[PDB]
Amino acid sequence: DIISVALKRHSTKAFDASKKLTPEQAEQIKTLLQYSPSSLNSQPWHFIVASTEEGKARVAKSAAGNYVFSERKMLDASHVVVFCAKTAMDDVWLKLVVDQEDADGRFATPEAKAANDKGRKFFADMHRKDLHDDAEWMAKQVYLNVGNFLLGVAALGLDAVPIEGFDAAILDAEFGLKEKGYTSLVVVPVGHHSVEDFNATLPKSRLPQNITLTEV
Amino acid sequence: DIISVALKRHSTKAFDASKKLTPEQAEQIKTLLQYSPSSLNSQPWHFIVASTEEGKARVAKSAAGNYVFSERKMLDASHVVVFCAKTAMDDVWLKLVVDQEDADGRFATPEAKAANDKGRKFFADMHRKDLHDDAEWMAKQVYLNVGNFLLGVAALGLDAVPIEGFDAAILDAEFGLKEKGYTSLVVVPVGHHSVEDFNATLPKSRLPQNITLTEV
Ligand SMILES: Cc1cc2nc3c(=O)[nH]c(=O)nc-3n(C[C@H](O)[C@H](O)[C@H](O)COP(=O)(O)O)c2cc1C
Ligand SMILES: Cc1cc2nc3c(=O)[nH]c(=O)nc-3n(C[C@H](O)[C@H](O)[C@H](O)COP(=O)(O)O)c2cc1C
Repeated sequence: DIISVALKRHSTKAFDASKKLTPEQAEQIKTLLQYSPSSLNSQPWHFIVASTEEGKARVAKSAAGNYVFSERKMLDASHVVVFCAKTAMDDVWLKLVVDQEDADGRFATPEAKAANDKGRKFFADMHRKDLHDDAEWMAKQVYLNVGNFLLGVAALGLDAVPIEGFDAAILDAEFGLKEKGYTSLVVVPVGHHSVEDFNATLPKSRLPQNITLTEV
Repeated sequence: DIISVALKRHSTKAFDASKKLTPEQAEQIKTLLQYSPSSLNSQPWHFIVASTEEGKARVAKSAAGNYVFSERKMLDASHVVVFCAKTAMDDVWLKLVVDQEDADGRFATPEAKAANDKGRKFFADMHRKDLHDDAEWMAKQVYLNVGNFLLGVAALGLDAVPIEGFDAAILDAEFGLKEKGYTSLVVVPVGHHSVEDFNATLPKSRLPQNITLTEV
């Protein structure tokens, strides 16, 4: 059950390089990335899934020097996902979303499709023109995806760790993300922990609900 | 099977107000909120869980103006969670986190505790004093929580919908959040869908991996 998963999962501090995802598992992690929800189904994201040694080494270049402890985790894990946000919400993307919803059969009529599109455009424009927060708004959706993904991979019986400890300017350059309209936010190595993962056996810790939670 | 969960869950558009969470489920959703991961275990969040008629009505004040379509979702669901971020990161919070980690048994020695605290302070200060993005950085952690939560509640067999379509100034005012040091970000009604939930039967739609996902 899912509460067991939530209580037992942890941030892996060291991975066993010999233990690879199965082909089935490697497909499943892609499914999780794709099927996360997002505001307006805006899906303002790109994922880099590095499974080869040379692909993982390219991602690991982002932690060289200043984030050396992140470096090893990225090399040892089986698969390493880089979560990227769009840097701007263009109309081409908005049309791509609504056209895919139509292709998938979500609209009974042209009127329903046009209403969907107009609604999405309205809130997108608000973020960009009035709140001046479109980059942050899209980045929030990517973090939501990360949350979904962490729980998902734990439920599959896999180990992971989310990493903000990397140099996004280096990762961005390595993969030419700026020119493509994306920026890297979180790196998540996935695989199986080694005996050197001291965090596998430490108790979890969270603030008590009497501090963080009000019931009304 | 968490992939089945991810592929079958959906954003509920209409709730059956007579179908309440069980007592155990109401505790389980609180566990999911508490046990989300977060950068540095910073846990920069507060949750309001509305389960009474009075409580839900208070939240539903925020479904005004452009956001009236959210109102029924908030009133008819069994339990409505307001996800809030801290508005600033302070040392008092940082000390609370590390002291809890110590109480839970995460540190073998004084030296280990003091290293943990120093590292957390270093990165927290980088956000607040150098990047000037601590509000955004904290809100990102809250969104991660939401993503964990939506998959969690689906895995419990519960329906939910994440809502950004509410007026956060209205909600903040109603619950006195600003003075308490928090701001409302996402509202998530939880319960069971009705037969008038048109989204329960519509196909799910996502962009193809050939657009969103690069393998290396
Ligand atoms: C967005 C995010 C970024 C994180 N960055 C790092 C990181 O760079 N290195 C690290 O060792 N752990 C990292 N963590 C892991 C957290 O310290 C961990 O999630 C937290 O202490 C709670 O522990 P748990 O994940 O074992 O439940 C990060 C977590 C999140 C959510
Ligand atoms: C952060 C966030 C905010 C959302 N805001 C709303 C909202 O105000 N009202 C609404 O009906 N749905 C809202 N949605 C639901 C999305 O439209 C939905 O997640 C998306 O179309 C994907 O469909 P699914 O959740 O059924 O998989 C929101 C989703 C997210 C993740």
